[PDB]
Amino acid sequence: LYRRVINRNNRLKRLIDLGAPEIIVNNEKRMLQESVDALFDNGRRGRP
Amino acid sequence: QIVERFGFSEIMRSTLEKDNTVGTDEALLDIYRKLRPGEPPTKESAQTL
Amino acid sequence: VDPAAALKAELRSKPGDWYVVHSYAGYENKVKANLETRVQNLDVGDYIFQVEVPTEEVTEIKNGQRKQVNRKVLPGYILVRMDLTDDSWAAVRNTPGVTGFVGATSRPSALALDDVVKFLLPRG
Amino acid sequence: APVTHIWYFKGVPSRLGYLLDLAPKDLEKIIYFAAYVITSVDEEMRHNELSTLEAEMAVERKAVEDQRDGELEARAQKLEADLAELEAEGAKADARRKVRDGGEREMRQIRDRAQRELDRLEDIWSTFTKLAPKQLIVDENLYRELVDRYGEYFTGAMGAESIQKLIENFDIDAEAESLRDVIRNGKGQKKLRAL
DNA sequence: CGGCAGTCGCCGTGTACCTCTCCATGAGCAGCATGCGC
DNA sequence: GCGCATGCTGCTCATCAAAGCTGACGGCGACTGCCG
RNA sequence: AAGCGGAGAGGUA
Ligand SMILES: Nc1ccn([C@@H]2O[C@H](COP(=O)(O)CP(=O)(O)OP(=O)(O)O)[C@@H](O)[C@H]2O)c(=O)n1
Repeated sequence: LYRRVINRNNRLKRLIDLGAPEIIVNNEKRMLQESVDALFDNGRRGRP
Repeated sequence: QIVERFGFSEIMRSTLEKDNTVGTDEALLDIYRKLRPGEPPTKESAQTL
Repeated sequence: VDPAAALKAELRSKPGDWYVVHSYAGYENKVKANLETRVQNLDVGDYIFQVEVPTEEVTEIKNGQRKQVNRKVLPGYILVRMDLTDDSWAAVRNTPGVTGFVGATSRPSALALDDVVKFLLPRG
Repeated sequence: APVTHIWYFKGVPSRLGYLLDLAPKDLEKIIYFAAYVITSVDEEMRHNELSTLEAEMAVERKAVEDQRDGELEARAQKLEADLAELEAEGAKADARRKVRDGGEREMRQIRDRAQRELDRLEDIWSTFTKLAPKQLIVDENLYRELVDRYGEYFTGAMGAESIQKLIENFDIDAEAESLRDVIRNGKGQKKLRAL
């Protein structure tokens, strides 16, 4: 779970630094938040 | 046809009375939209699913 | 003459609009081939025209040895030029490996020509 | 990027909705990038400049209606030309009656498009008039139009940082006093909600 | 506005001990090893 | 006899996957559309 | 100077 969180954070940071369109960065942010939610309490929202 | 075959019970009459569907394609579209969420309810897709 | 302006004009003359579709890592090319095959099989070339996966040659350092390795600029995303119709929409959505039309809110949205130009000029 | 702790948003009751007075569906849509949220709005500028805004919108409406009138006059002249072309003669009069009704329907569709454009402008104006903090805007066309034309005097966002800004602007004392006042005088379900 | 009734989701469901088996894949990307041609 | 090319084979790395699954039940509260 | 986690199955009071 930590590994997924750090990988997603690094990917999002790289995408932001590159100046990609805002929609892609928003998608990355949504996935990052879901990853952190899964880390803290898994199964609360969505598929475990 | 429902009355021609199911014409011996009153619960069938009650169900028919509050139906407001009277349509084959309308019913197919309704079922397609109810089962599959979030997709264009095309008649071909409704009648194939 | 600025080559970016030439590419921008060529895109302006081209028909359709650009859309971004999320995919799986390591499947960009495979999903591209699947899109091509599915469109050709159903003869929907009137809607779907072009597919491209941007790439950039980055100097990967194998123990200090620099090699121009192709790296995806935007991992997991594919670009498609088409006209958003119900038939084409469903065909693209149902292509094996395609997660969905990336877009603000729920409805897919079309990129501006400037962004497409920024991510297509040769830079690797 | 900021994220939200899962415990204080998806528990029952939702401790993050009880603070901001927001239904859990609205929080779900805002946090996971499905709707925009107006974080704050200024009423001084809006109330000291409303006259100019209404004047500009009226000018645009007048221009649109004048253009539609010009298009309608062109359509009427074309219909008159068709009438004097081959509809006066009886043999082709029946055939050209179809073209006359086609021109009438073209005029009707011109009016429909003018009406639709005026309706879009009026909806934009009405939405601008009634802007309040913590209001949810779903469709992206309306928000983009607002940000473009009237990007001043108003600020919105989308995501968890929007929630962070909302909490920043939250004043505890005022809302606590309001809840206590409602507790004092009043009865029904509102008392339960306030408690 | 004002109630209102159903519906959905989350919480809990006894104690201590003994013996056995099994635990991610597929596809890509070099790295040779052998056969064929001049 | 040597060089070139093609096919077993060791090593290596990824998380967004979804078609499968279907025989628990009482208590308590939020809440949500839905009728009136 | 050196290791000991998970899943399933069957038993005793
Ligand atoms: N699931 C279980 C099964 C058994 N036990 C324990 O084993 C004993 C069974 O007694 P038993 O029924 O075998 C004979 P007993 O109770 O002495 O009555 P009798 O002399 O008249 O024949 C109980 O005292 C329980 O404490 C348990 O804790 N959980």
